[PDB]
Amino acid sequence: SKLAAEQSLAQQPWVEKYRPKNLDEVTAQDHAVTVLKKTLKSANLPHMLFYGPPGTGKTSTILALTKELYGPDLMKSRILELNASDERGISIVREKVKNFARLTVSKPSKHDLENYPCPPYKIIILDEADSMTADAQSALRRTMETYSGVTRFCLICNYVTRIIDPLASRCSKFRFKALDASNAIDRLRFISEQENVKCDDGVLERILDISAGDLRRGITLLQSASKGAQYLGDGKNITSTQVEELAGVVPHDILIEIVEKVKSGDFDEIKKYVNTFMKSGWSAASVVNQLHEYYITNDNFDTNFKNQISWLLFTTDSRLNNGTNEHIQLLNLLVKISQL
Amino acid sequence: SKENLPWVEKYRPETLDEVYGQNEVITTVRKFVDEGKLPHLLFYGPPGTGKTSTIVALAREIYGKNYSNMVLELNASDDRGIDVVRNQIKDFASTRQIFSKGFKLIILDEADAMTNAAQNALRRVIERYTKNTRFCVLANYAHKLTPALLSRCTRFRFQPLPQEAIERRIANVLVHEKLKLSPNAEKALIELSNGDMRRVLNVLQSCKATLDNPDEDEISDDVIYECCGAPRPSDLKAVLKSILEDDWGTAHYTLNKVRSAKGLALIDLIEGIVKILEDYELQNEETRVHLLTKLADIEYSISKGGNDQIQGSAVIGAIKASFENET
Amino acid sequence: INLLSTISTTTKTINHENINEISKAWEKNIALKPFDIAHKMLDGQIYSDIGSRNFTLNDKIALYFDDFDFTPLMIQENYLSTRPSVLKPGQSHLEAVAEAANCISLGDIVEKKIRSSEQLWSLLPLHAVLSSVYPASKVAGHMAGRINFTAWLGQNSKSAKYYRLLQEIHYHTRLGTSTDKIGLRLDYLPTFRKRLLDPFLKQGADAISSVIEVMDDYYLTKEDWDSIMEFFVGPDVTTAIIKKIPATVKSGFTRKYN
Amino acid sequence: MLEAKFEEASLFKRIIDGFKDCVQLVNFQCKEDGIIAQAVDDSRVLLVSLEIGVEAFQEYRCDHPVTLGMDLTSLSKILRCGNNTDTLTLIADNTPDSIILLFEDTKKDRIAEYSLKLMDIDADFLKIEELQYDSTLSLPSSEFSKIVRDLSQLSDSINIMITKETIKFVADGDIGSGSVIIKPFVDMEHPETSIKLEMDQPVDLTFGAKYLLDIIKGSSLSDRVGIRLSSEAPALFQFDLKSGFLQFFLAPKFN
Amino acid sequence: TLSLQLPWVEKYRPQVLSDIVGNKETIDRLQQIAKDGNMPHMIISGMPGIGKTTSVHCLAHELLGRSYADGVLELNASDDRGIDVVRNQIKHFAQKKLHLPPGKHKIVILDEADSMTAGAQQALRRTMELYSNSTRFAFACNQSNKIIEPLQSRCAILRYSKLSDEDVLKRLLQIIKLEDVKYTNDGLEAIIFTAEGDMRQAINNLQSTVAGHGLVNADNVFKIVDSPHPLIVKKMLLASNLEDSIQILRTDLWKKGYSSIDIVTTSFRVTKNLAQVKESVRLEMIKEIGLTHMRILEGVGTYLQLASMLAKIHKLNNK
Amino acid sequence: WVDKYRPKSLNALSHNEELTNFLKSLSDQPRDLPHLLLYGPNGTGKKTRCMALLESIFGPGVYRLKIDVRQFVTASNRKLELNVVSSPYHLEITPSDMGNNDRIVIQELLKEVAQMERYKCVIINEANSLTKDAQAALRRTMEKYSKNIRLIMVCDSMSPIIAPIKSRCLLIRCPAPSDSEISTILSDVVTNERIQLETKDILKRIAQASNGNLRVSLLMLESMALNNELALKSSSPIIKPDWIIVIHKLTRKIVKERSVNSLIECRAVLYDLLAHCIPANIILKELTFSLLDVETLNTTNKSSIIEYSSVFDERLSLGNKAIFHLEGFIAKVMCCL
DNA sequence: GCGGCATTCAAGGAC
DNA sequence: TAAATACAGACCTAAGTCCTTGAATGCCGC
DNA sequence: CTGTATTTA
Ligand SMILES: Nc1ncnc2c1ncn2[C@@H]1O[C@H](COP(=O)(O)OP(=O)(O)OP(O)(O)=S)[C@@H](O)[C@H]1O
Ligand SMILES: Nc1ncnc2c1ncn2[C@@H]1O[C@H](COP(=O)(O)OP(=O)(O)OP(O)(O)=S)[C@@H](O)[C@H]1O
Ligand SMILES: Nc1ncnc2c1ncn2[C@@H]1O[C@H](COP(=O)(O)OP(=O)(O)O)[C@@H](O)[C@H]1O
Ligand SMILES: Nc1ncnc2c1ncn2[C@@H]1O[C@H](COP(=O)(O)OP(=O)(O)O)[C@@H](O)[C@H]1O
Ligand SMILES: [Mg+2]
Ligand SMILES: [Mg+2]
Ligand SMILES: [Mg+2]
Repeated sequence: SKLAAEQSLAQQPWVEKYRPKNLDEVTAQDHAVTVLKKTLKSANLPHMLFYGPPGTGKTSTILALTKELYGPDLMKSRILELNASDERGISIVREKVKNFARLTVSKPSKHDLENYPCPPYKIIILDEADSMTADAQSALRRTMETYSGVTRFCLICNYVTRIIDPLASRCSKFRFKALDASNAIDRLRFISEQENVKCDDGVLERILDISAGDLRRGITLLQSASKGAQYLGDGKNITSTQVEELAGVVPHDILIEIVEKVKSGDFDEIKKYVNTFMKSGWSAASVVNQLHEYYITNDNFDTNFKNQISWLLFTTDSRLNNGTNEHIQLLNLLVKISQL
Repeated sequence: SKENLPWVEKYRPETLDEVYGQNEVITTVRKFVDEGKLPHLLFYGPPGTGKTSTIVALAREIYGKNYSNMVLELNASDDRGIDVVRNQIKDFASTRQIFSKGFKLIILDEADAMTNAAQNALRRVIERYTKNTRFCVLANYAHKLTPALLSRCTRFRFQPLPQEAIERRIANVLVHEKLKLSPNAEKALIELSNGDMRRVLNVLQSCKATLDNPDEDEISDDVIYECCGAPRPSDLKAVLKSILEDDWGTAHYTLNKVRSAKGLALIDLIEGIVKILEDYELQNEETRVHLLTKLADIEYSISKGGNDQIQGSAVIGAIKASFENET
Repeated sequence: INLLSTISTTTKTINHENINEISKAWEKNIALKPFDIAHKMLDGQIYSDIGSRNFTLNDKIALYFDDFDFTPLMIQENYLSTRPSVLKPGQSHLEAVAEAANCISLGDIVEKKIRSSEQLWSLLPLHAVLSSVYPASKVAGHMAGRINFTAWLGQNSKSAKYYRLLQEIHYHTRLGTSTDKIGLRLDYLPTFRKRLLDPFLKQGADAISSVIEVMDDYYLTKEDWDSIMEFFVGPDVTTAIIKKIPATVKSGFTRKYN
Repeated sequence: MLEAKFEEASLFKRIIDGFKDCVQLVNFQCKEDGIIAQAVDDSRVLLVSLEIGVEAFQEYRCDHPVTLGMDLTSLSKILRCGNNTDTLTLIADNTPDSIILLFEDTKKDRIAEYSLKLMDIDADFLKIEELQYDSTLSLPSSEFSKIVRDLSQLSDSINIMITKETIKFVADGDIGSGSVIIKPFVDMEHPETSIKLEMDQPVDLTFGAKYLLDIIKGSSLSDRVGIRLSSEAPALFQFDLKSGFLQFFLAPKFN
Repeated sequence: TLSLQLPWVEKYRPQVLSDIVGNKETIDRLQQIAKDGNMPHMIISGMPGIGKTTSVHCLAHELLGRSYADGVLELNASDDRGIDVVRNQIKHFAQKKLHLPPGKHKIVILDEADSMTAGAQQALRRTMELYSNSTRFAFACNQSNKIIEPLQSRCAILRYSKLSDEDVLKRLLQIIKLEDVKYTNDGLEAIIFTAEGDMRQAINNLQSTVAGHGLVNADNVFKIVDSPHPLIVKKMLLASNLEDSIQILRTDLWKKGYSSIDIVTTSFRVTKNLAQVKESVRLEMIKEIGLTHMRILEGVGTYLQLASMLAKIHKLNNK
Repeated sequence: WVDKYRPKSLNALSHNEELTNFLKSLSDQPRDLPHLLLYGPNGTGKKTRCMALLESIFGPGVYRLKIDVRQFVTASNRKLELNVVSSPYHLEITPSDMGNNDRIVIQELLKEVAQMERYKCVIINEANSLTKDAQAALRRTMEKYSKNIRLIMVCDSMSPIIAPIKSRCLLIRCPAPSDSEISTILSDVVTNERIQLETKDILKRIAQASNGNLRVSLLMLESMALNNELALKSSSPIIKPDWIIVIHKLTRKIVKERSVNSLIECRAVLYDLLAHCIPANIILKELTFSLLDVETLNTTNKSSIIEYSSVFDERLSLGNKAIFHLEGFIAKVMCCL
């Protein structure tokens, strides 16, 4: 039972092993968990709409809230979780969701009332609402306003724009903030100490810097670094360079060579260097991000140069987001900023 | 108990006197239902402007406390089909009332979703059974309604609620709850609303939960901003000022520190900057063209993801390049 | 006959004086065939000032909407085969065709966004102008040759059949390739042809055993062997190479397979 | 804690089959005096009011009033799971949730335990109609069902006319017309065949055919049905049960 | 309140062919057909609220006299568009025996005929062919293209057009005279202007204005009935400077609650029907509005996208 | 000889020693293992590395695999057929063999192996072809069942992969082998296969003709052995795949004559290439890269060509009709020249 | 044991 | 053998729901 | 439009 669950958590990846179980474990999203904790003493949960960058902890936050509200017994009876892996067309929204909302809340047992608030409403979580079609969203719209007495709707999404405006109007919007170094260094340090991860001074902060507001990717990075250090058995500390090597970060010397090739060199040499560079299989997004950081941070280029380099990097990133060939886009970027 | 419902549903108007914002529509509707000439209504308006609430209050005033039985309310969550029209709407219009004597009412809430075939079948039902029942169509969008159905109903364009009415509604809420609001906090609340009372009620309850105290304190602009995550106006002008005259390195550092100190979103700052520069007096239009085009493309790219720092530097560069034409 | 019966009740005499209102109120508004739609859309007179005043843009969108499933296909097929008459001063045919193809790409993007999830069918008017009206306007003029029917359907069907055949081949050979469908098509096949077909050309009928062994090593079949030779193009087309092979070798190979 | 024990398990099934097509969701109000239920059609054209007293139940125990919101399309299947010679037991806890139906055989030993999840119908159902009608008639249920199903084929509207000792059903459609005329007669040799009529003012008004076909589906409960009409008032179709009754308040068409 | 009174659309609905102020030629043709008899198969097409259903109803009434109840089969085609309906009910009515005067026929009215399914539309052809000597068909639709070509082959075609301002004004003045309503010339001009040739809409607006304010004056009409939405958009695109277009978009459209999708659809429709600018400019403007509409339909709909639309149109107009 | 001489374990790998050490570190504790995403250039051998990692995590019986057939029903009641590679310890799924019905085969079947089950590995081959709906469906499925199902997704480019999918799995890059390492593998192959080389440098040249690809290198060597009869001389011609010569002829036609009459011929060539099981993205990449190699053009032309190729690559990724964008790209290239 | 009717579902079409 | 005009080349697939519609399934009534 | 089938010159 409990021992089996603790063993299973101990033999699971750190992403799920240290998934928050209570509202106190949510570190940086204080403005949302404060309201979620205050509404626990009361029973006036509104319809909620969680939105933000991936890996900020919306699913973990809602799971912890539902646990704290219902207990491990009623968690399986008063919760309807529909993911992006399930059919959510018009027929599904009209049949299953509406029938569940129309049903009365399950009667809690004697043990639930003594330890948990046990609100008289149930929660339907709808994860990844971006994929839901707008007409199904209108069905949800009119489902969420008449049966609000016994059911509470919580949409979770990555892009708020994919949901129609009235649906965002009926639900209280909760923005999950990007988890950079400042607000997630405590969580990363706690995770590292819980696994006896002996690292250097600026490793965890560097991990969150490469994460770019994503604690899941940072946790996976720390896990991979820990396994890599444990395999060696040398007993030393994980270094920042070792972190960025397996994180897909281009080394500084390669980036410098790219800068020299763009600065001095014609189209042929630049094309040859791009052809050689794509052999190493670097991710295009990381290369564009590193070029952006180097060009914006370095105070040797003129402001008119800065405007155009920023616009070209933005255009290339937008093109690369929509499933394009990395080599062609990177070559176009290098050539266009070479003529500058 | 009503204390269990959220503020968005707790404070739903029950009578026509609690529906604020709309005055030219409410008095006309009251005169229509008092003198007896109630034609087929079409409430077209943005979300949260109070169409469903006012139609429910009208039906309650017309029929009494037993509204839930003498009025046929069809909505988008229903089947919205053509067969459902043919059976249910035709039977309800043709038959008489089971509880009292009088005309019947059909509220087709969110009828923009209604299929073209359903509206085609309905446009004859409304015209034929017009002596003993009335039709009310509520719509956020009017293009989804066929012109033939559009021309059979008297159109009422619900406008976003102005300052005074929404301020009065927040005053009523602060009367009902042991709560107080700062004047500047209330002004920021109104500014961040865009004529949506649903947003106001939701964020008001959220900040009430945020207060962390038994409510002997006041809700200031800080509480509102840290609860709803909107940028402060001060930070908005600070970011724009650093972009405008300060150095690229200093401007980038200022934007990063403002956006990371309180975890702000790039889209919120972008919208605030667009609103702020809309009052800027510019001699030529080319700079405005470049600003609008680049900012709209950046917003569209943000709406699909990507690199956040690249997007912020793109905003900075777009603003600087657009205003480089103002020499 | 119906028009004569209906109109003679009021006007006992019909003359050349009133014929304009007779014809204007009894016009046959029938959907034109896709060939006539392509002919009308690619007419250079229509996009002139007089033509624009007479045949307005709404009529162009209606002509597209008469058959919206084939109009973009025909327009893309036969827009670069018309002699232009609306070229701007300083613009050649190649530039106009390039702009038309750019608008064709935009129209295809719109069509994909329409015929995919979220059912953005209200964008149909947009697809009216991006796929058909604008590209035709760019290259409007006279018809040089004949209006060929769109060949994209036939090439699509042929590509789908070839993709199905490649799927069968790859799922047969997965036990040895451990390579994806495209990876086996691009690289494995130029070697498979040389392993199977070249020994027949260079050694005669004594290389049947080696080819059979090679094909059984990868679980290849007679139908699979026939389908393999149909994938190569360009300087390596086997449609005549197999016929050059002596019939005795083919008969022996078929007997060995049997 | 609600605990009801029926005499025969098929009596509840016969009650529910009356509501099967004209009603989707019901709110059973359970009190010390019996079970009450009121429902409105999806088109809101007819109203169903059922009352079954404590007499029909072999055993009854209702500690506090209970509200049981339930769907008929599932309860019909659940009752169809019983037998002709079974007995039915309704169980509900202190908090209304997941009503339990127990089928027990009296000839043998068998336990059939079924569950039904309750649903929250926000609209309350407690209204009572008490008004004098212009005409009150009583006729065998089988005969009235026969006339309704016979005249439903001609058209979708059936007109009922009550005149001095004359009862008229008129159905005028596209394939023709039809008229059934009856007189109130007293049958001493069998009392359940006679037709009674007490009229205060002539009545003439029209109903829809399909709703009449849905109401006459309740003829399996009682052998005689009462029909009460009034001007500008709903029509009362009443099947009298042993412990209570079932009444359809059906609304006429506008002229 | 206990009851309502009949709307002026129904109360003053014409019952004779002379009371209709529509197209004079077709109305006179219908009067002559009713006077002489032998009504042929017909389809009446046009825009909403110009007197299509009313014309056919009065024609059938005048043609059949007291036999309208048993000689007229009026069905909303959108209500009954099944092929089974044509196979059974329409067929039975067509074969039904009825002793009629020697110049009158049974009339089948198919209201909203443009919504009939393909199967019923094809099945109706032989039904109207085999019983063409005792059963006549009158279709009422808004788009003739939705009716199959063979169906149009067997019938007269009556294209109704938009009502002229004079006819609408005359009908309105007759209604005021029959209702004793205080009015003003500017108010009636505003009613006609916002009617856009739809007599039903004009009548409804007049009745609503009378019931809400009592006096038909231009101020009241523009207060209760907004000016035509496409005209503000048309003024918005045709602005000479970007500042003016942004001002109209902000004040008249965005601050008044008009949704972004409505604005982009209206701009698309206006530019499609525009005639002031050249063809190439119109196509390029439609390209830009369509791109912005594509952006809006993904849920990106804000004021910034519409501002970009106007800025890019003004760049296009800037040579 | 693509499968005759192929490593079967981590100790049998012969290039990217750091990558092999990273795989060994990840396989030291196989129970505490996150989801994996192997990305890199096509033909590097990342599938071989994932197979070796599986053979390290489980017993040597991983390579003993079988092909089964599964039938699924979509929303249109169609009978979609999927051939699935299964092993007593792992299974492989390639959703790239169908159209927009990938999400279906993503959602149901994985649940079937997620609800039936210390873990069973799932290998998603060619995750680039996964539609965004399929990736969204996989998004929560990867997290809900992490104690029974672990994903190992192989792709050549993470550009079409959405951000949540990237964050939910560890990322491993597989750089293309260096020319010296490729030459070493070629020398081992020709020594074991008894191939006669008068000079070793020939092998090196094959590497410079492979652009880092190992699959292409070995298959080109096999193509070379049959023309020269198992003995390679100093001037053995380089055998290119037929589509490469077709594309090269297309570039020659583009750079030689620029008109709509030649545009029709280019349309015919593109249709012929597309009808024979060849992706449009690869066609565009090879066409642009051969256009860039033309010495007649200057930097002004090449910059415009690469800009158009990127723009039309975006169009093709946002489009469905390949010719509709390839024709536009070639037309703009003709306009530039 | 059929006879009849009602219900449901799958195939094609439309946007 | 030419005028003179009609007029035919050709039909796509995944996808989303709604709608129709034939036909099979299912049940009750007799 | 090109190309072909049909009717009339
Ligand atoms: N605020 C947080 N505090 C602590 N751990 C966190 C936090 N956010 C994320 N994590 C960690 O990251 C893991 C994944 O969190 P999720 O809730 O799945 O992220 P997400 O917001 O759901 O992103 P998605 O699912 O792609 S929209 C959790 O199990 C935690 O280990
Ligand atoms: N004019 C108003 N006066 C008072 N409260 C209002 C007003 N408008 C909106 N509200 C509040 O907002 C809530 C939701 O309003 P609704 O009328 O349901 O929204 P809506 O106007 O119908 O737009 P929808 O539902 O998106 S189509 C109500 O329950 C009120 O609490
Ligand atoms: N030409 C007209 N003359 C008088 N009244 C008209 C005319 N056209 C429309 N109406 C009014 O419009 C109402 C209904 O119009 P109707 O004929 O149903 O519109 P449609 O032509 O779209 O069917 C009628 O009550 C009638 O009074
Ligand atoms: N470590 C290695 N040493 C030698 N050859 C290798 C090694 N890894 C992979 N290969 C070669 O790569 C081929 C498989 O490539 P594959 O993995 O299918 O390409 P991709 O990486 O594009 O999936 C095998 O034939 C094998 O010869
Ligand atoms: Mg999640
Ligand atoms: Mg509403
Ligand atoms: Mg009409």
